[PDB]
Amino acid sequence: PQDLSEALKEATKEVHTQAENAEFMRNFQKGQVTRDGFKLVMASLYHIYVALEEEIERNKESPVFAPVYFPEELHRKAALEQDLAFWYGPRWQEVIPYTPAMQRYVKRLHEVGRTEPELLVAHAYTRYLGDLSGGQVLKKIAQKALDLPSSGEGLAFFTFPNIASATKFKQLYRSRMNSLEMTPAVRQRVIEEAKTAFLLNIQLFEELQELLTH
Ligand code: HEM
Ligand SMILES: O=C(CCc1ccccc1)Cn1cncn1
Repeated sequence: PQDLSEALKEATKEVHTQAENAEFMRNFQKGQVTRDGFKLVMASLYHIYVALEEEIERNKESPVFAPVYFPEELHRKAALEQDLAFWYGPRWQEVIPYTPAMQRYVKRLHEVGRTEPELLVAHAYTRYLGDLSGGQVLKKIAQKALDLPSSGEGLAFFTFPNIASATKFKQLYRSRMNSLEMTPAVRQRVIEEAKTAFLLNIQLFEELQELLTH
């Protein structure tokens, strides 16, 4: 559809279904996640968000990203550092895994941010709006399954404290995505990058599932 927000949703409809069907996702939705499995995901998300939010800061002024620049409402790096310190302890940054599928995702993020900053919106869309939509649902599953201590730590990633209403912000973010000035050629590449982003997520959760058994 003419609006980029609708165009991205239509284009990634099929790959989103693939993600829903993914083995780890099937297991998680039924509360079959272990602490090691959950730690593995938190570690992955950290690496992904470090790369993404590094590239966002590099391209925050540029007309190709500036309209969708919402650091205070969306940034997840700081929250993930807080959570990993709980999950992996004081030595978290030394001991956290960095696997091929994490590397490939991080690699693509840096490639986009450095050489194709016009497509960064596709990765920011895929990460932020996805994580915002499922944040509280995924948290509630994690709370039930993982049986945490009363330490008040470990799940900061799943709350966006500067977004009171997810629907309110998502409507604003979509409008800002639609406000982006781009040529027909760039627009098509943005669409393709969104599918690539979804596929990098699918490839990641497939790898994580493979690593968990055993
Ligand atoms: C168990 C797997 C998953 C389920 C059940 C699921 C389900 C959902 C649901 C119910 C929504 C809210 C619908 C809406 O109002 O837009 C949503 C949003 C979204 N999800 Fe997922 N999802 C899954 C995995 C993923 C993955 C791996 C990604 C890739 C990063 C992803 C990306 C997104 C995006 C970008 C949105 C926002 C769509 C929009 O509003 O334009 N999802 N998802
Ligand atoms: O799936 C999402 C983040 C990946 C993840 C999966 C399981 C546990 C923690 C984190 C966000 N999302 C996208 N659509 C709905 N939710």
